[PDB]
Amino acid sequence: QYGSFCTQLNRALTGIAVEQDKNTQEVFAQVKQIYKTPPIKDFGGFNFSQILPDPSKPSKRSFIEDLLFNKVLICA
Amino acid sequence: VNQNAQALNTLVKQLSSNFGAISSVLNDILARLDKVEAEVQIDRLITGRLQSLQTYVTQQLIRAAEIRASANLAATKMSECVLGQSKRVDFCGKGYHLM
Amino acid sequence: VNQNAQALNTLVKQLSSNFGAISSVLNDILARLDKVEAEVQIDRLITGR
Amino acid sequence: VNQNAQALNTLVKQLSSNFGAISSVLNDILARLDKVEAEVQIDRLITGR
Amino acid sequence: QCVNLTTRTQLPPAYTNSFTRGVYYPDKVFRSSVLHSTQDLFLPFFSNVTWFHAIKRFDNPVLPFNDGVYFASTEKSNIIRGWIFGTTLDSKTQSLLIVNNATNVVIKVCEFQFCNDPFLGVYHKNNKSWMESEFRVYSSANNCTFEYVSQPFLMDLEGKQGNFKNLREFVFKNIDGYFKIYSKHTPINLVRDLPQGFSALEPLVDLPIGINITRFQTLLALSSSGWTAGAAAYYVGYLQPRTFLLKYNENGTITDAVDCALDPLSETKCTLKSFTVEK
Amino acid sequence: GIYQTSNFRVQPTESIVRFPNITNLCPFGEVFNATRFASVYAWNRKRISNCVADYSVLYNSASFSTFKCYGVSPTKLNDLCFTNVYADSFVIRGDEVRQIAPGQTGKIADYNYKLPDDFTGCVIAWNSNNLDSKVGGNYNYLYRLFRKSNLKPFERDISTEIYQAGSTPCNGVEGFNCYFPLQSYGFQPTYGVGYQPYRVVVLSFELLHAPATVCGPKKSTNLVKNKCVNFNFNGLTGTGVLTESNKKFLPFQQFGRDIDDTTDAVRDPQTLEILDITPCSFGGVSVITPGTNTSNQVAVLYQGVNCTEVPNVFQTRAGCLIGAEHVNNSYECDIPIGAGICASYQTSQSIIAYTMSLGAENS
Ligand SMILES: *[C@@H]1O[C@H](CO)[C@@H](O)[C@H](O)[C@H]1NC(C)=O
Ligand SMILES: *[C@@H]1O[C@H](CO)[C@@H](O)[C@H](O)[C@H]1NC(C)=O
Ligand SMILES: *[C@@H]1O[C@H](CO)[C@@H](O)[C@H](O)[C@H]1NC(C)=O
Ligand SMILES: *[C@@H]1O[C@H](CO)[C@@H](O)[C@H](O)[C@H]1NC(C)=O
Ligand SMILES: *[C@@H]1O[C@H](CO)[C@@H](O)[C@H](O)[C@H]1NC(C)=O
Ligand SMILES: *[C@@H]1O[C@H](CO)[C@@H](O)[C@H](O)[C@H]1NC(C)=O
Ligand SMILES: *[C@@H]1O[C@H](CO)[C@@H](O)[C@H](O)[C@H]1NC(C)=O
Ligand SMILES: *[C@@]1(*)O[C@H](CO)[C@@H](O)[C@H](O)[C@H]1NC(C)=O
Repeated sequence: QYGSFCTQLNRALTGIAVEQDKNTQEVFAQVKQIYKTPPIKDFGGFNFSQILPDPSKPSKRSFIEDLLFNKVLICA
Repeated sequence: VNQNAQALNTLVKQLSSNFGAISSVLNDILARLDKVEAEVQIDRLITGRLQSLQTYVTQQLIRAAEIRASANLAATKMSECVLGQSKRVDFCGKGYHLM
Repeated sequence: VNQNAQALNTLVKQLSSNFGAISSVLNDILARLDKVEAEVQIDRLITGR
Repeated sequence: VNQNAQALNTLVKQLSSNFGAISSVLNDILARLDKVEAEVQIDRLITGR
Repeated sequence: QCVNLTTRTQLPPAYTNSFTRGVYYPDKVFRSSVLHSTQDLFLPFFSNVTWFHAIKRFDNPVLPFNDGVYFASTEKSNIIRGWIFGTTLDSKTQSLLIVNNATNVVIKVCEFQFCNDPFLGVYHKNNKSWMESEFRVYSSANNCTFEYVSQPFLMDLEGKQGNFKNLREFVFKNIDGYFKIYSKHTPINLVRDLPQGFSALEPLVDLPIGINITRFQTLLALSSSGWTAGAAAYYVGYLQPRTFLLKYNENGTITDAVDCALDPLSETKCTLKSFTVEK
Repeated sequence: GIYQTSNFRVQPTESIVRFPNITNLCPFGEVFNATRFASVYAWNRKRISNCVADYSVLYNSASFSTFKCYGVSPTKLNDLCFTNVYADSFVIRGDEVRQIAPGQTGKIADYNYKLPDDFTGCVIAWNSNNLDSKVGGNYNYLYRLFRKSNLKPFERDISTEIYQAGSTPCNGVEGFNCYFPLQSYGFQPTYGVGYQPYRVVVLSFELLHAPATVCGPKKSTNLVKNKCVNFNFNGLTGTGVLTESNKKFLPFQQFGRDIDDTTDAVRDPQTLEILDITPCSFGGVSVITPGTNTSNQVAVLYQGVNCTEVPNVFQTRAGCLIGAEHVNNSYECDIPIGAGICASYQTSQSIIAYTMSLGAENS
């Protein structure tokens, strides 16, 4: 009887979800070609070891990334 | 995450309020009362839970507009700060900015 | 433009919902009942709309 | 300042409306009806305020 | 058949700090690793519980009964044997009698003609046998509205140990025309102090009474003016309506409890539904 | 695009109605057919427990006069199970039987006998002019007239203390403004309706605070497992699958909640097995489609539903996607499925689903 409340709520929530996807897309996809750092690391004397992606790892997260990831029920 | 997950907890908890009816279990009044008189009770829950769901949706729209203003201030810092050198004082960092 | 025009369609269409009453026209429940007891039906439309 | 002070003023006035009940004094419905069925009136006020 | 007794060391009662004791499972449903908040009759935390002796010394007051009672006895040979409950205790109301025979408990919700100072006479005969020859508890039972007998458990009734292991706690409630008994037992290697620490209370039995209990007095076994009895002491605390928060473990045992009206920090814990309040 | 439609759910298979162990019949006939009824101020109270009830024979009979149920419906008392029943019997003047219903005012509803606002039992009254009414005066039926204050629900009062009406203290058994608070009625065969006596019984009953005690038809069936079915273990309807559970249930334990509000794992009557209840599989379908100006073949995404349990399947972390083949090639995203999977329509021609390619590589 109450009419089209259900459709209204579903539209609102779906819009929120799509907006979130667009948010991440817009923040990160600023570059069109994925580059690759050379195996040589003669950067003048700057040790970029921590931030560059960590090869010997499951994923490509570097040290700082994994530290942050560690820093930061559902079935019901 | 804490603020987000603190809403669904309130939402699901709302399924334990009678809103004036005789019982908050929707399979109870259906299996205790007749057909004609039950809707008097069953209607009260709808008008309650509907309000419960409407409030949760509205809050999200407001909260999702706070983030939308931080995914635009990040998609900007990611442009001047990273892909260039910014002279906007105190935008990228604190002091004269390098990279 | 599409987004705004979508709101009014739902808004106007909502005028055709019983909300628990016995019609969706105020006169339909005003030309079929007296005044002292038909306020209950009109009560259910006001809060609904 | 004007816009904010306009919100509270409207808010307080909403304590003087019947919302369909008999009166807007919560110490009045009690002192005119019996306990068992005067609950219905008080329920309208709560859903109102 | 009732003999008055005055072989008593006339002393006033004692006071003790009931630290964190007296938490009982309110609802029969099962939980796990959740922090439920409830409101019911409990024993308020850190209360002044009244302490009596029972060895020389002979304490047997008749104490008022309201909002149930938390009765906790540290007992060697558990000389205590039963309780009476009622309003007049003189065959004018339905009196409750929970005599615990060594064989089993017997529950008599019957109008009873008690004595003026009744006491179980289980006969000072120190020849390894104490044949009871004194039913000095009541005189007549015209009526009997309820007659229940539990499983024939035979509990220990001897010992003179220096560190009384046996601590037995009971909580008695009377609501909705129903009498509720929850109880628990523990071995405690302490001597006199009510054991600090936390525990639970396994429900014993809920039965129908429909009677107006307002007064009660314990019962204990025992010649009249001369006897040999094991050391015992017992504590009485008065319950109260209150609001608590609990912490059921994965097993389902109540692990910890938190008050809601003791002190401000308890109120903040109760509001946050959390046991650790951050700055 | 990808649209969302038609939330699905699996359907129940059969029923299970296993009630407590069978026992003997309830003695309600004894309560109604009792030779002597009492008066209102001393209403007769009885408890009913631990027996198989039967309300069809109670109801269908014309042996009763008026019948009103205030919490339940007479057609299906023969399904519920109750914690306990209370039967209250007395006899009242007919005109005042209307005050038995809760929340009213009246001499038999203010000063002697009450009901609460939350009543659940059923009221049954029956005319007994033939037996109760006596020619010589059956005035053993007394009833309260005055009370110092109204009494609370089910607060029986038997006191016959002489009530004081005025300022002077009430002395002796009688005096000015001193009254005996009990009055006898008038019941004779010459009387008509409104003044005939009526035997009135109230059957209150209360739920769920203990293991169920009073029930009706048994028809215990089975305890089948891993099958979406209905159940009625003690008067707790629902739907879901069942299995043995390893939860630690102390002797007095059933009806787990375990997080928020749900009727989680429970035991059963007639046996002691700690079962479990998890609802049948459900999720939201979604339809992937190229524009209808291009084709009419589509795919379907069953969200959060293991492909194996759904009844060109390719399970993706999102859900069971059926209708498209997984190429090893990496193209741009056209119809975003999710979790790093994107569909498209390619050349014969068909709908494909692949892994997204974040642009190209350029060292
Ligand atoms: C316990 O009693 C003593 C003496 O009356 C008193 O000083 C103290 O404050 C009381 N404590 C409690 C818990 O009321
Ligand atoms: C129970 O105890 C009483 C008092 O000691 C005694 O008279 C009676 O015989 C005992 N009954 C049983 C079953 O031992
Ligand atoms: C309690 O549960 C834990 C985890 O399931 C288990 O390891 C432990 O043995 C259980 N203890 C008892 C006695 O139930
Ligand atoms: C009822 O009890 C009997 C005896 O314990 C048992 O065999 C039976 O399975 C139980 N359930 C029935 C038959 O309803
Ligand atoms: C009274 O007894 C008669 C004969 O046994 C029976 O038919 C009738 O149903 C009984 N009435 C009740 C329900 O008390
Ligand atoms: C689907 O179910 C099967 C068993 O029938 C299981 O092996 C498989 O892992 C499940 N799908 C998952 C968890 O991805
Ligand atoms: C391509 O994907 C399919 C399905 O995952 C897989 O069976 C096949 O081995 C893959 N082939 C290559 C070239 O990796
Ligand atoms: C015992 O029951 C009879 C029943 O007629 C009653 O008259 C008597 O007063 C009762 N005695 C007590 C002490 O309750």
